Amino acid sequence: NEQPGLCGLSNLGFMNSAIQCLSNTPPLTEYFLNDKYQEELNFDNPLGMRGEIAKSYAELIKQMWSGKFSYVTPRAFKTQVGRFAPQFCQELLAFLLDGLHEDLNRIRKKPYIQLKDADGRPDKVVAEEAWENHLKRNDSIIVDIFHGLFKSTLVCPECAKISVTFDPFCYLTLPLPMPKKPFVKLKDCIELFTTKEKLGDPWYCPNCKEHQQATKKLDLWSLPPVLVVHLKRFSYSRYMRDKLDTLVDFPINDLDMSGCRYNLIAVSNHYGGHYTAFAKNKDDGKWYYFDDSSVSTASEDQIVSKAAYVLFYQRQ
Amino acid sequence: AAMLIFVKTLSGKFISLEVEPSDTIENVKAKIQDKEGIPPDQQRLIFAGKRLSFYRKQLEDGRTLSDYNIQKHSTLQLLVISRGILY
Ligand SMILES: [Ca+2]
Ligand SMILES: [Ca+2]
Ligand SMILES: [Ca+2]
Ligand code: NA
Ligand code: NA
Ligand SMILES: [Zn+2]
Repeated sequence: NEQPGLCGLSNLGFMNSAIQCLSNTPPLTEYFLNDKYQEELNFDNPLGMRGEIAKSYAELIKQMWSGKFSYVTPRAFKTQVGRFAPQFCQELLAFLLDGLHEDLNRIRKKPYIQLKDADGRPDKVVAEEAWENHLKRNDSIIVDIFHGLFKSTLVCPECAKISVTFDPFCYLTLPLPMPKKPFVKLKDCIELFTTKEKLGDPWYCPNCKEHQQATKKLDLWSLPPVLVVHLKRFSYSRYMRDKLDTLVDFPINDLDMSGCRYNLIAVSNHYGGHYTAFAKNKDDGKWYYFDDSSVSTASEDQIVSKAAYVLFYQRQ
Repeated sequence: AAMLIFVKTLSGKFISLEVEPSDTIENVKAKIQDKEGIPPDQQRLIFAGKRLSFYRKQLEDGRTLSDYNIQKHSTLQLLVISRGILY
């Protein structure tokens, strides 16, 4: 017997780290612990997993928060992950957020809608339309907790046409400065994320009727209750690049962006490899370090390190 | 309502297809066979859309483009599987 949530996960040869971050996302864990999911399980979803990812996850979370264990061996959950994502490494969180969403998608028969560009209409109008269109096909606890909206501006270099769309997201991938810096504030990576970038991956200009190396500019339009922030430290083998070990200084308290204020609730760490997690336990407010089966107390001063990989932020 | 989509090979080549949202993935592979001669059983189609929203999906036969919310001028990723090697 142990304090609920203070529960490790055995190594079975990113998965445990990602589970510990999601486990310590309070509105997600409360949804499962309060048995809100059984009536929303979606068994027919063409994009889902027959309900099996959300079922397996819910049973794991119930174990980790039962208080009966100091650690569990998540073989049943790993089995469902292997069944629907045999490719499993650092992309597992994206797979899980998408899989949980579709297994719990309240839209059982999805309409097809032809999405449209702004076509010079005001941002507010196009964004509301984009979000309404998103919710016509995607309505779940995962949308409620994690989904936000980008403004995307594409500019064709040849004809100078501007195409604006509003596009949903369920996490952010932030670039780090290149060439490599020893220290950067998270706010600087956010500014880099919203900086114009010429595409390398061209974009089809409907005016030129060619694919063009347009420039793409992202803006954060709407932000979710829980913002998942991935720091892009790695690269494919072909680039032959050392992992960026910049010290990214991220707020523990009061990250401000786009008018919302966020507090850190979990961090996935990567050691160049092996993954661990810091998380704030919702019932005692303290920070803990999760290294597979081992759980130990942590201090806030330990959290910002060069190993930080994914940050979980909850809106104040 | 017919729409223009593109299929990009690992070569970087874009294949332009005229499709209907109701078209099945099998119909899309058939159209790819017409343009490029690759047999459908050797085709793997991935739809990533724009990345940070949905996890990339292997398009499954029996599903329709509608199921994946494929839009006009969306781009599908084509992987040809020949003799156990991807091309
Ligand atoms: Ca505060
Ligand atoms: Ca706000
Ligand atoms: Ca040809
Ligand atoms: Na699926
Ligand atoms: Na900052
Ligand atoms: Zn153009």
